[PDB]
Formats: sequence, C-alpha cells, structure tokens
Amino acid sequence: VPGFGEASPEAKAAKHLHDFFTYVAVRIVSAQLESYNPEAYMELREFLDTNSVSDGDKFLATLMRRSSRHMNLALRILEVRSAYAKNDFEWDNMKRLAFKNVDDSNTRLMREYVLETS
Amino acid sequence: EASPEAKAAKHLHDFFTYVAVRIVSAQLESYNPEAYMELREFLDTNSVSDGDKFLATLMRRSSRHMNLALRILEVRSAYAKNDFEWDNMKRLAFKNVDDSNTRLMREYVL
Repeated sequence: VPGFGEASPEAKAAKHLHDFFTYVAVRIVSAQLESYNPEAYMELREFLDTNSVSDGDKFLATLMRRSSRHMNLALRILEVRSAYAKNDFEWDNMKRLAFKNVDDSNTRLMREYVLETS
Repeated sequence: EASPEAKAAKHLHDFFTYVAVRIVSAQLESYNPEAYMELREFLDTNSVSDGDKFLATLMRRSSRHMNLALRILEVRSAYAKNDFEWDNMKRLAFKNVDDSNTRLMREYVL
C-alpha cells in the first residue's frame, strides 16, 4: 500500500479496535457492577478517575497491580473484552456502516460544494 | 446512544481519509512532483485528523487543490471497498486481544 512501510493499515485499525474493545469491556463490566456489587462499582469508578482507559493494556496492567480484588476486576474485563469482540460485536454491520459513512461523506461534500458555489 | 459498531465505523471513515491522503501523497511523489509539494504545503497548515472538514477546506482552496481533493475522495472509497483487507484486520484484532491476555497474565505473575 503506497505510503505505508511499517504497520499495515489493517494492523493499525486492529490495534485501535483492541483498545476500543478494552473500553467497551470496561463500560460493560461497570454496568454489571452497578446493582450486583455497588461497593465494587464505586471502587471501579474511583480507579477510572485517575487512570486512563486510552492505552488499554497499560490501564489493565495498572489495575491488576492495584490490589488482589482489582486484579480480579482486570481478569473479568479481560474475559468480557474477549467475549464481546469474538461473539457479540457485529463486525459486518461495522463494515457496512463504514461504507455508508464514506459514501454519504462523498455525497455530502460534493452537494454542499455545488450548492454554495452558485 | 451511538452503538459500538457505529462508533467504530465513524473512526474507520476518518482513518480511511488518512490512508487515502497517505496513498495519494506517495503516488504524487512518484508521478507529480509539483502536486506533491502543493499537498505537502497544505498539510503544513491543515490537519488530516480534521477528516471531512479538511477535505472541504482543500476543495475550496483552488482548482488545483480541488483536483487533489477529488483524487483523495476517489482513492478513499476504492481503497476501503477493494483493497483494505477487512477479514485480515479482524483476524489481527482477535490475535491482539489473545496475545494481550497472555502477556498481561504472564507478566503479572512473573
């Protein structure tokens, strides 16, 4: 692919999805906690304040070194992010929406251009 | 209320704009030195991370910049539809998550 000689665009997108899935998993596990263990929901909420999901593996590595019970929370998120990605995430729907976004973007850019230059 | 799939799709749309600008820039370096230089200068004062805003600004800068913008738009759709290996990216996502799980585990107890 012209202009790429390190990571492929696929690998780049792949790493972004990985981190995105960590973030989904944290939102998932957080939800499940809110009336199954609000003591643990509060603690997760406290950890999120000072800890960023952005580099998700660094966030998880930090989370499981926080305490033994935080470590158990990390292991839950690891399991949930695996299950979500491999089982629930609608990959082909994602692809379809991206095509629609690109198609609609093309259309809108051209339409607004033509309209405003007249 | 935006779904994960939809959030992921918005990111991929902007990502494909980025890829298309990179592809187009590379081709211009080989096939049109002057146009390469105009794109590069435009790139010095306009962020591709702006996505469609960037394209809209490019379109209106001049007729030469409009040609750049139309080539980028064409390359963006053709790349995403014909060339980008969607199933490979997926296999790579799965592998990243598997390898990450294993490494996080190994490193915590070792």
